[PDB]
Amino acid sequence: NLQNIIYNPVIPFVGTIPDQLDPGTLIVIRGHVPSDADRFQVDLQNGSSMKPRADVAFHFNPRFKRAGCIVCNTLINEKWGREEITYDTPFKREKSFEIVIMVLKDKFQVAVNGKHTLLYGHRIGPEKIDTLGIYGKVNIHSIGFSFSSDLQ
Ligand code: NA
Repeated sequence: NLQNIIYNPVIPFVGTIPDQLDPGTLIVIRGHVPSDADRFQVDLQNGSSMKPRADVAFHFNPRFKRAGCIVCNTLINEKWGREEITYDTPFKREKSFEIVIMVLKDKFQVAVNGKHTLLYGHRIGPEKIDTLGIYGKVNIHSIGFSFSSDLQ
C-alpha cells in the first residue's frame, strides 16, 4: 500500500520525496481540476529553491486551453529543454484524476486514470531528484509513495 501520504495540501506544494527515486518507485497523486483551470504542473526537482530556481528533472504540465495537452520538459540551470507534448489528454476541468508516476531505469512512465499516458526519458539522473513540487490550478486530494524499502 502507499505510504508517506499527504492529505489536502496547500498549493503550491513543495515537499521532500521520502526516499531515493530508484526504479519501481511510484508517486501517486489524486486530485481534481477546478472549473477555472488553465494549467497545472507536477515537477520532480533537484532542490526546493524558487529563486534561483531548482532544476526540474521531470516537468509534467497538463494545459487546458482549446483541446488541451500535456507538456513534458526538463529545466536545467533555469533553461527549459525541448518540449515533449502528448496531445490526447485525459484531464478535464471539474473532473477528478489519479496520476501514477513510475520511475524506470531509463525513463519515467505515467498512467492517468488507470491507463498508460506517456513515457519521458531521463535527462537528469533520477538519483538527483529530492523534491516534489505541485503548482498551478489544481486541487490535490492526496499524495502517496511506494518505495522498495517500505515496511508493512
Ligand atoms: Na514553470
